[PDB]
Amino acid sequence: ITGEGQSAGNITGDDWDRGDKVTGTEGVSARKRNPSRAGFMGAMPPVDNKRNDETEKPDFLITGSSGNTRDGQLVTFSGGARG
Amino acid sequence: ITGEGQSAGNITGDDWDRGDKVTGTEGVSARK
Amino acid sequence: MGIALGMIETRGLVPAIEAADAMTKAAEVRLIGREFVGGGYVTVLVRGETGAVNAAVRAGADACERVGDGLVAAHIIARPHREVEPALGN
Amino acid sequence: GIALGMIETRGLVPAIEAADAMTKAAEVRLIGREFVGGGYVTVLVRGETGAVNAAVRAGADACERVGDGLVAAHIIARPHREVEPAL
Amino acid sequence: MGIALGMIETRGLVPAIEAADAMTKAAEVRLIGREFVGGGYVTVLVRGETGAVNAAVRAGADACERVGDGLVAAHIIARPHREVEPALGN
Amino acid sequence: GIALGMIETRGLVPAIEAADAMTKAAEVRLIGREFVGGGYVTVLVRGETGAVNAAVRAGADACERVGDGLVAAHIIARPHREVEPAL
Amino acid sequence: GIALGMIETRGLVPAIEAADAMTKAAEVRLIGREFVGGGYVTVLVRGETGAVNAAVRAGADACERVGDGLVAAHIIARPHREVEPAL
Amino acid sequence: GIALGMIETRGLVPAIEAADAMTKAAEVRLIGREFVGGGYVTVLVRGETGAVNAAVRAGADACERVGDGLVAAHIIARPHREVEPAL
Amino acid sequence: GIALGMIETRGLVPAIEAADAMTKAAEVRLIGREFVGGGYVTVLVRGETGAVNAAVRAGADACERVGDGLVAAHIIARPHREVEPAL
Amino acid sequence: GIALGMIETRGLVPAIEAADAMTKAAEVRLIGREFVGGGYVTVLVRGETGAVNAAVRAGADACERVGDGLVAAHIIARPHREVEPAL
Amino acid sequence: GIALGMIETRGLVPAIEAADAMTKAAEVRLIGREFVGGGYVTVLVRGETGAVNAAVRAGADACERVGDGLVAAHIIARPHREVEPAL
Amino acid sequence: MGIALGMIETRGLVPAIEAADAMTKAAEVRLIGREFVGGGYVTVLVRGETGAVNAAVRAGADACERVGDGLVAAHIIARPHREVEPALGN
Amino acid sequence: GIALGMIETRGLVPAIEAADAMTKAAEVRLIGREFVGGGYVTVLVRGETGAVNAAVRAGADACERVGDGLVAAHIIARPHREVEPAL
Amino acid sequence: MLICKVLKPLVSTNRIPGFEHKHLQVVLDGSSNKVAVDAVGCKPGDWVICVGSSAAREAAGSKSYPSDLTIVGIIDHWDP
Amino acid sequence: MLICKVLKPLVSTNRIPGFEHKHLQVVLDGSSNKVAVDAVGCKPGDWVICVGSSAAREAAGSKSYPSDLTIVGIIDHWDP
Amino acid sequence: MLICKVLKPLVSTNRIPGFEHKHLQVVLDGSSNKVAVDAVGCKPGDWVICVGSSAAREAAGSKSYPSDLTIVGIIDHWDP
Repeated sequence: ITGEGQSAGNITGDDWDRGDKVTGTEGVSARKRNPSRAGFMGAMPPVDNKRNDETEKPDFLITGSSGNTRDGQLVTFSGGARG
Repeated sequence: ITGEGQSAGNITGDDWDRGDKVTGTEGVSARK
Repeated sequence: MGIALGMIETRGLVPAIEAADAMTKAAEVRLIGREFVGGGYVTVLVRGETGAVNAAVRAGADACERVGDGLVAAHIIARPHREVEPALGN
Repeated sequence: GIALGMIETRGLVPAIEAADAMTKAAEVRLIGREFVGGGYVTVLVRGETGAVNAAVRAGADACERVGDGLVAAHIIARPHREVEPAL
Repeated sequence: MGIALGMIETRGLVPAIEAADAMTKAAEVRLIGREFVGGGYVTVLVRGETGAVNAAVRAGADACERVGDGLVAAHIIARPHREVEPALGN
Repeated sequence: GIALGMIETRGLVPAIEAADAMTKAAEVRLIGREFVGGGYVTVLVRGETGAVNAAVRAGADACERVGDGLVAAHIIARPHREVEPAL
Repeated sequence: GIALGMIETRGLVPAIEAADAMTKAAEVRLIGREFVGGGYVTVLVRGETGAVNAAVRAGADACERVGDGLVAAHIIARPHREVEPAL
Repeated sequence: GIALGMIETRGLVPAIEAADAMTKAAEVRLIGREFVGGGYVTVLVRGETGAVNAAVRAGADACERVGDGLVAAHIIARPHREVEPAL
Repeated sequence: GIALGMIETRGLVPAIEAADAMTKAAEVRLIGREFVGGGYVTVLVRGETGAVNAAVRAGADACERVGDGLVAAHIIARPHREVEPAL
Repeated sequence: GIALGMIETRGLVPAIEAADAMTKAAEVRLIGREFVGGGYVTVLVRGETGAVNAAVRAGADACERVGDGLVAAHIIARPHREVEPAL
Repeated sequence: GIALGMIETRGLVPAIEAADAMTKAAEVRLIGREFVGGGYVTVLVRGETGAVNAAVRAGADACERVGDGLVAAHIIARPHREVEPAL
Repeated sequence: MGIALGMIETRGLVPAIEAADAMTKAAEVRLIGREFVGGGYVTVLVRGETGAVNAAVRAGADACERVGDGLVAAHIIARPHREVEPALGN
Repeated sequence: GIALGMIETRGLVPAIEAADAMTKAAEVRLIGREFVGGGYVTVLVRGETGAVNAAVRAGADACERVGDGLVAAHIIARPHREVEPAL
Repeated sequence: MLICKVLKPLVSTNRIPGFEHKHLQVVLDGSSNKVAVDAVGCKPGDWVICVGSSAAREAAGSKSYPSDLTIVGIIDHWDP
Repeated sequence: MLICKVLKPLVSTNRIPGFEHKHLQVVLDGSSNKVAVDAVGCKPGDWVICVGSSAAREAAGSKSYPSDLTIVGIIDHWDP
Repeated sequence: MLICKVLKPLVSTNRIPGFEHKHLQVVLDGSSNKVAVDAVGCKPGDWVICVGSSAAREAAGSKSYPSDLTIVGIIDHWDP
């Protein structure tokens, strides 16, 4: 149904691929084929975003962290405590 | 208690230094 | 030859031949069978390319149901098996 | 292959880009590049049934977002023997 | 030799090969690849003509959604170019 | 035999439990122990239709509660030869 | 210069303005001006991808504010072999 | 014995501390560590069935909080010889 | 020349759709396809800067819808020679 | 010294910086730098009991603030004689 | 260049962008690209402290806004003798 | 020779040497320095192995808080580097 | 070279912690330790500008918590030669 | 303002604000090369006049516009 | 704009706003040396184009940005 | 940016905004003399880098700051 825009081109005039109706072998009562099983009960695994913690403030730049501003470890009072 | 992060590393899993309990000579009734 | 199979079954052959006309008017499909099931059921087999057969069956299911008693049973077969060919006139 | 694929639109960027998708998606021979007048421009390509099918899929899906948009997307698996004398 | 490349990926090999069997049964096409993308993404790669590829992928989508965690992507390519061919294992 | 039975599960422990139930539930040879990635593990057994059917049902309904749980349980009976690359 | 661009608008005040910008921007060749009919005018340009891109963007933004302005404008990087029939 | 005990964890440090509990609780020798993928880690210990059961009990009771925690830890006292290729 | 176009996506259906856009919209060489893991599928092409730009825009607006669609996409014009041995 | 120190984390900056603290704090030999998959990376160092103790102190206290953070910090004073064959 | 930096992210659009900036910024040597698994990609760089600092900051802030961006980035000024095992 | 440097500073020499005696009694370690920082800051510097240093500093913290104005800083170093060694009076 | 890193703190426990960071994180020479009086303890090191920057950042984020922590911290890149005899 | 003989056109590249840069043209002021945005006409170039500084910004169309020199006019009778 | 052949890279130093300075690169305009922020590509450098003035500020990313010259583009066909 | 070898220091005079001018230093760009505010280090001077234009203002500390050129960094490996 996703492919490359199968149903996107639905303005197409007269003759078309797909299955408007009475088109047995397109998975309707057909795809069931080999009996699969559901089980699971919980779907997708609970993947956690490794990025977390945060809490405190990153250690005074110069070791990691993007964006931001402050100073190139200038002699300014900031220097170490640049924050 | 301050040192260099003695209790900061408290996620440390199984075996550890320190004094969870019944550890007489760590100053409890000892340091006096 | 395109192995894609279209087949349409109707009560009476007037809708069957309407379906066959939709077949031979829509796409590159050749009717490979016109058979009388028994007791009035008439059905038609055409063969051709997958998209061609799909469009033809679409046209038949658009122009067949309201003709007399009308369409009773249609479908498409995409990639028919080799062993089915004996049942298809061999 | 005698299948005909057709697109109408308002302008030439839609027409030319739709034709580029037409020919890139699958093997189809462009036969007609006709300026109707009044802003209508049409492209007609020739190819087999599945090729024209997928190619006009791609052509519409590339052309939809140009100008006022594609006006008509339409194909025939095989036109009659008597249509092409007035192609 | 049907150059049209149909292919679909899903969660685990149960839905993947069920879709593969659906494609090779409903349509007479040749699958060329089974790939492990990683993290559950497993992909089946089949070659055939445009109509046969269309029928095969429709069947795979029909028979793959109701098994496992289901299908994810179900789009095809009608006329793959030569340069993609090395990416298919040349 | 030509019948293929095959299952995923999240976690290798339920996978080997299911394959263990495969290999004692019915006369069957197992051919595949595949690590899908991200935790999906797939077991591939080969045998005749009745044996694979019974074995898969037994392993699935015994492995439902084992560990994290199963994924899918439907089985094909007469696989096409074209699944040879799955070997 | 296989890379192809084209500027289409309503009336050719913006069309000739955009074509002037086209030729003004790079070593591009104007291969054809076409009267669509109904007021649309199209101007074709050929060259390499970067030069064509610069020209088309310059002309489009220059002509969007003159008179009634552009209608649409995009670029074809790898035009098909049917370009010769298209011109 | 011939029993094979299994442990599964979210990550390998809990898995192998559980394996330490395995080999340090009872007379059981671990035959393998396997990274399933996506973080799932299993350890496979081999030994006497009672020893295996006691060891698994100890490890599971030890490793609930270690790392992110356990996933699966069940045992078969008689895994098939057919499981040996998977071992 | 050395212009580096590249696409990341989730599931390789959009990856190869973008590759098709690469090879059909522009004339560039496809230098790599990499399975990062975790679902990331990456395509790597080299060619002319403007041609690569046309290729990447086509790949984006083609494969951004299919399945999970593209995840990240940007162009590299003149990559450092030191980077090349790593690719 | 047969004491093992272990850290799991999400990424390599946490892993490499934690290992640098590992080795800077005291004399410990890094033995394992293992990529679990799914984002999990682990470091295993070898040293005596007090050295591993203080070293893993420093490693956690240097690594806590990188990425999503350290996942598991764990050490053993002496693993069993039977663990290292699967180190 | 004993001084070591490394850029780690999710997917390698930002990874190769950051590595391009790395090599782009100074006379630094890219010693290794590693696929973590689960989508994380790491790029190592060696050089002196100032050059490595400039490169890492440039690449990090450049890649924070591309695609899904960086995850973390810091520098090692005096890497331990275990760097050779680490690579 | 336990290279691990434990050391703690406090308000005046009463708590300082009480902590020193606690370290040298609860643990068998060798203190190497008594320093007057200035303004009441007086520091004791002891060498030992990591476990012995840990026990000594725990004892010093336990026995030093309840005397004088009390302890202030109670952190240690496990593996001091060679370059710090001259700062210890070489 | 002459790059002057230096730290002030209250109580010398953080002073020597920062000195440990100096000597372990970077390769610089420790030129002085001064007892100002009033609790101020100062460490003075010389080395390479980038190396000194890494050293001072490590010293700051290491000793800022211990006891009273650091009080003032800044870097000097190229101190005047006249200053040197006073130190 | 800078007297300036148009020399040649340019080519696009990997900058974003080119939406307003509008086909930069290499020009010459009699000493060396230069490039300025073509506002009205460049041709091969006989003699045109070029404006820079901050005026260039509002000379090109926007206060925030990124330029240092814009051509502003054409001298019909030119100058030797 | 200033035609400019990239020459070499730079090294960091003790300034604070380097968070946005983004790896300055020494370039040459044919007469002497210069340095400008690399926005898109420097390489050894065949021929790129450099923008300064106040435009440089918004050419580099910010109105308050401290620059006098930023490279803005690459000329594919370059110039002798 | 302007490559610049520090030459000598300056002396105060009868201007009011010197509160922020912060010890101007005569530098040389290889051709003639110049003077720029020392932000971080001048020494006798091996090779440092100097930034001017309006960036200089925010390079020196204030939008309203009166400067045309500020030294911004030091090149450790310098250049012949």
